[PDB]
Amino acid sequence: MEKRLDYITDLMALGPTANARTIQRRQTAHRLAIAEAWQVKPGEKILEIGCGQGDLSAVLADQVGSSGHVTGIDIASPDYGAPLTLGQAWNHLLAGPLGDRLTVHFNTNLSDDLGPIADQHFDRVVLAHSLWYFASANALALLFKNMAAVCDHVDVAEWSMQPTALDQIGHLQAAMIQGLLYAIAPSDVANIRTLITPDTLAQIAHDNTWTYTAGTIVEDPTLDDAHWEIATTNALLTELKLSTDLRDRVKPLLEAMSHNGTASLATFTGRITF
Amino acid sequence: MEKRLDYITDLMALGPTANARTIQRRQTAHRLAIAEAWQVKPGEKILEIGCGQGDLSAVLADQVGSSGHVTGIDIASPDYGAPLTLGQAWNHLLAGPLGDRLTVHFNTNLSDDLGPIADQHFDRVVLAHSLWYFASANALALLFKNMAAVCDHVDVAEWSMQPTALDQIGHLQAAMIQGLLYAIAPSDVANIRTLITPDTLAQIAHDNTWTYTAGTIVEDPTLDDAHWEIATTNALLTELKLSTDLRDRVKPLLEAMSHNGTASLATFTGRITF
Ligand SMILES: [Cl-]
Repeated sequence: MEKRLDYITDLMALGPTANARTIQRRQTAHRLAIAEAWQVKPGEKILEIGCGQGDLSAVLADQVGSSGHVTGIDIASPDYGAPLTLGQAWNHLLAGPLGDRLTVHFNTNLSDDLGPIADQHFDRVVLAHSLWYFASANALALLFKNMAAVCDHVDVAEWSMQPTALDQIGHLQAAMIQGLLYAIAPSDVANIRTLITPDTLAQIAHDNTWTYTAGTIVEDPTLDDAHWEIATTNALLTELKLSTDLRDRVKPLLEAMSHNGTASLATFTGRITF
Repeated sequence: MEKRLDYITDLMALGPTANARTIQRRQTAHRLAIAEAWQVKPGEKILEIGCGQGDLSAVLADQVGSSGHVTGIDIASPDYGAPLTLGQAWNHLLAGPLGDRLTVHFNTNLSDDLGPIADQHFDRVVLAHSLWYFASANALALLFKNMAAVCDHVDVAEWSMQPTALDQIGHLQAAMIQGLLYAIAPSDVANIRTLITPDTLAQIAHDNTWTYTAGTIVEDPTLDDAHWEIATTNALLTELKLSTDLRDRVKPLLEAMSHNGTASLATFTGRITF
C-alpha cells in the first residue's frame, strides 16, 4: 500500500462495477513488481509488445519519468474491449498526467516489419504476459530477431508453470488444457496459443546465438487472472468445434481444475541479450 | 490391517533385483491401505477388475479368510510381464497359503463377454487403479450396469487429480498429457485412456439411480508410480504417431513437467451402491 501504487492505479480508466478499482490495483501492483524485477530506471525509452489497455505502459511511464518515453504496440484494434475499449483506456492515459510520455500503435504487428517504430532505438523492449499469445515459438523468435534492430535486449515476464502453492494448480490446468487443445487443433477462437517457458526462451536463444538470463520470480496469487482463465477454459470447451469424444475426454480435466484452487501462478522474468 | 504387511509381502513371487522386496512391500502396503478404506469383511466373495499380478488380490484373500473368495480379471496374457510374468506371479499365489481363496481369468474383458463369471454372485466388485484404462466413461458405466445384476456395490480406488503436495504435480501432468494424447492418437501401448474422477462416478450414479459415497483418501507419495508414469509420458512422444507440430508443442510441456516433482498422487476411494 504505497502512495505510488494508489497514484498509478488512479490514473487508469475504470469500468463501473463494484470491484473495478480493487481489481485494477492488483493488476497495477503486479506491473510495478515486474518493473522492479527488470530494474527499469528513470530516463529510459521503452517499447512494449502486447500493451493491451496499458496497465504496464502506465507503470513504465511513471517509472521512466518526464524525460522517458514508453511506446505500446498491440495487434488489437482500439475498438476492442468492454466495458472500456482499448482506445478508451489509452485516450484516458493520453489525456492525463503521463500522457506526454506515452504513444500507442494498435493494429500493429512488428514481426511483419518495424513500420511505426521503423527508425527508432529503445533502451529496452519489454513483453509482460503476451508470450502465451504467440502463434508458435518460432513466431516469438522472429519477433525477437526483428527487435535486435531497435535494441540490444528484450526483457520478458510470463506465468510460470511451476506452481509455488497448491491453490495455483487450477490456473496451471487452465493453461495446459488451452495449450494442448490449440496444439491438437488450432482455432481463431483461442486465447492462449503457445505455452512458452524459460526453457523455450533458452532454446530460442541457443538457436539464434543469443543469451537468455533468468531473473527473479514475481508472486501475485491474489490476481484475478486464475479465475478468469479457469472460466475461459470452461467457456472454450463449449465454444470450440470439438468431437463429442474429445469434449467428453476433456471433461474430467475440467472437474479436477474446479477443485485445484483459484490463486494465480507465480510469474517468471528474464532477458534475451542479442 | 497393516499388521499383515510382511506376511502378505512374503507370499509374493519377487523378480531378481536387490530391492524387489522393498518395492513389493510398498505396493502391498498401498493395497492394504485401500482394503482398509473399503472395509473388507471375513467371508466375502469379491470380484476384482484389473488384478494385474495380484498385489491387491492377495491382500483381499488374506482379509476375507478361508470362508471368502477372490476372483481376479485381467485383460492381459499369462505370459505378460518382465522380469516376472503375470502367470508366474499368479501360479505362485495359487500354489501357496492363499491359493484356495483365489481365481484368475487372464485375457478377460467383461465388457465384451460376461461368460467367464456366468451364474456367479459376489458381495462386491472392486477396481483399484484400473479405472483409467477404460475405453471411455460410458464403457465404465455400462460395466457397472452389468455388475448391478450380480453384486450389492462396487468399490473403487484411483489416483486423485487433486495434488496434496507440490511434488505430486508432475504425476498429475503426466496423467493429463497422456489423457489428451489418447483422445487424438490412441495406441494399444497406451494404458491411461480415459481419466475418471469422483465427479465422473457421482454422475454415473446419478444417471442410473445409484448412490456414490466418497470414501477416505489414501496418501502414498513414496510409491514409484509417479516416476514410471512421468517416464511413460516422455516416451509416448516417441511411440505415438503424432504430427510434427503437436510433437513440438508437447515437447516443452514435458520439460515443464520435469520441474514439478516426482512424488505419487493421493488415491481417492469410494463406493457405488446399486
Ligand atoms: Cl513402489
